[PDB]
Amino acid sequence: GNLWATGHFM
Repeated sequence: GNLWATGHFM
């Protein structure tokens, strides 16, 4: 799970 991408794209 990359919450990461939840802050890079959104």
